[PDB]
Amino acid sequence: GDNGTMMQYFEWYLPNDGTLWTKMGSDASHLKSIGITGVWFPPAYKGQSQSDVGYGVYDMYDLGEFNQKGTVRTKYGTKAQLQSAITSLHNNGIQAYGDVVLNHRMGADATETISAVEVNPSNRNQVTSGAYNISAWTDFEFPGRGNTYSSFKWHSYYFDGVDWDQSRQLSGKIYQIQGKAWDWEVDSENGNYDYLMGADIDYDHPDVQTEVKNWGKWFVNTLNLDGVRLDAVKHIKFDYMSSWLSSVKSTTGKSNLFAVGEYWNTSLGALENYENKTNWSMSLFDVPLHMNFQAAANGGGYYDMRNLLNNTMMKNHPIQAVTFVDNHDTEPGQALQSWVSDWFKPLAYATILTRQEGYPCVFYGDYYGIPSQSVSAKSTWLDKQLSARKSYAYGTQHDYLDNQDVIGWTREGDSAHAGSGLATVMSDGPGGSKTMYVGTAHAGQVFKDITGNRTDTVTINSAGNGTFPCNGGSVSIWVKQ
Ligand SMILES: C[C@H]1O[C@H](O[C@H]2[C@H](O)[C@@H](O)[C@@H](O)O[C@@H]2CO)[C@H](O)[C@@H](O)[C@@H]1N[C@H]1C=C(CO)[C@@H](O[C@H]2O[C@H](CO)[C@@H](O[C@H]3O[C@H](C)[C@@H](N[C@H]4C=C(CO)[C@@H](O)[C@H](O)[C@H]4O)[C@H](O)[C@H]3O)[C@H](O)[C@H]2O)[C@H](O)[C@H]1O
Ligand SMILES: OC[C@H]1O[C@H](O[C@H]2[C@H](O)[C@@H](O)[C@@H](O)O[C@@H]2CO)[C@H](O)[C@@H](O)[C@@H]1O
Ligand SMILES: OC[C@H]1O[C@@H](O)[C@H](O)[C@@H](O)[C@@H]1O
Ligand SMILES: OC[C@H]1O[C@H](O)[C@H](O)[C@@H](O)[C@@H]1O
Ligand SMILES: OC[C@H]1O[C@H](O)[C@H](O)[C@@H](O)[C@@H]1O
Ligand SMILES: [Ca+2]
Ligand SMILES: [Ca+2]
Ligand SMILES: [Ca+2]
Ligand code: NA
Repeated sequence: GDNGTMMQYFEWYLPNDGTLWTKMGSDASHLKSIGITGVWFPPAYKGQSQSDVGYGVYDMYDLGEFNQKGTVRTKYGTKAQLQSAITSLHNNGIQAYGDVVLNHRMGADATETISAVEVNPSNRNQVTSGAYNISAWTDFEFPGRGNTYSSFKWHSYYFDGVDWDQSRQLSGKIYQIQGKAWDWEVDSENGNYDYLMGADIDYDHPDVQTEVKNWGKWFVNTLNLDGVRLDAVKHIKFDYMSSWLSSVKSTTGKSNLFAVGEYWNTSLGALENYENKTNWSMSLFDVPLHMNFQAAANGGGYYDMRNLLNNTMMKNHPIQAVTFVDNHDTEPGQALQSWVSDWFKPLAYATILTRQEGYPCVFYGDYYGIPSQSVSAKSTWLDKQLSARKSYAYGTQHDYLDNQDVIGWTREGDSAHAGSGLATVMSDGPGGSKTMYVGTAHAGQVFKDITGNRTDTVTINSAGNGTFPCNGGSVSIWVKQ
């Protein structure tokens, strides 16, 4: 009955030095000590170059094992290093979740000359040219792997489209391969959002349907995975992704394989439509809660803190909510830049770590810092919040989201976790106090601030109430001294 806590074990700007798998393995016992129970590791297969973060997917059967793209290792290291790291996580009781990129492929071995039409980038259902022959990056043969594990080769007729004609080099185009149709259902932004980048996989094609299930089975088996992080699920045929997840569970013996999808949309309704169309079979990153954390941070005291959880997965669908403050895309300089400022970050982490709703995900970029962007490591204060979650965030919750600035909640504690119970209080503005119910069983106990932000103590009265303060623009988490 211990709380679960995920860590995203990478950030965008890590050096291309083939050390991440070695570090992850060495970190396992430390991650266990701070309460991390699952690790999301980056795309572990060969990208279009050695330095690829992993999203520019070339060969999903090359886990840093084959001489392809001028390298054996990936950015992160070798197959054997990743396997050793997962053995070390499992030796420490930590789940391993592999990033799974199924939308597209990049770094084709060869061009193919194929018939295509242009479509409106704002309305991909609208054809805007006659048919003509383009030079497309659609031929994937993987000669460096030489058919090891899989003889499957990719050609144009397994893709729906590309955004580049190597023969004409025109910018701002999207090409639909002749005879192909955008997959459905996908997100309807730009009319049909199947196409994102690269060579867009055709999930209408039955050879592709079979092959990508076969790959999924091989990947989970090969690395003995507990779960998957599914990339760009709003751009992949909804009913196929649902079928893919059922198939891998059934074939790998991983009947309860954990799945969290990235459906990047700021409106809850989009995430609810996805869950509806995939039978509520997977969790989703709580993108709306991340936007709420950004709006509060960016409001400089004037945000209404009563609204912090509104229109979120965490409030509305907590079983399926993977809550986060920042990720590799929201960090400075990246594609979804929407960074939660240092001052607010502890309030955001206290929200996801001490509440009963959601599966929180700690960002590597927050814990260990982002030196290339002058982002300080936050591990010193994160370790105290993670202690709050590991040891104290148990039992019945009472919410006091009843002030524009000062909000809080309590956990009563449960018998399985000795000394458990807490009161979280926080302000986006001036400091304040909240009288909150931690439980009559705490009557006469003295509470301290496990964050160390406050050095005063709080005595629980006989009615099970304390008056819990915080500093301005700060959080305190009150536990039994
Ligand atoms: C980053 C997220 O993008 C999408 O988000 C959209 C929203 O959906 C939309 O509503 C609105 O908010 O705009 C957003 C930004 O566009 C997407 O929905 C979401 O799933 C994405 N996060 C995921 C997905 C991916 C992709 O798998 C990850 O993306 C990251 O890695 C990308 C690939 O390296 C990188 O893309 C940039 O670089 C590539 C190289 C380039 N592609 C061209 C280049 C080549 C070969 O070099 C050829 O293949 C073609 O000519 C081109 O397609 C892109 O043009 C460029 O954008 C991306 O920056 C990076 O974020 C992401 O990490 C996941 O978490
Ligand atoms: O932390 C390991 C834990 O992860 C998953 O449990 C999730 C669950 O699926 C979600 O619905 C939500 O409540 O968060 C849980 C994590 O606390 C795995 O399914 C589970 O087996 C595993 O122990
Ligand atoms: O150092 C320059 C900037 O770095 C960003 O990542 C921060 O959020 C800013 O508040 C800061 O001013
Ligand atoms: O929003 C556009 C979508 O409308 C419909 O559902 C069509 O079946 C689909 O092919 C199309 O892309
Ligand atoms: O959303 C606008 C900007 O808001 C904040 O300043 C964020 O730190 C930055 O990442 C984002 O780009
Ligand atoms: Ca697609
Ligand atoms: Ca199609
Ligand atoms: Ca406020
Ligand atoms: Na497609």
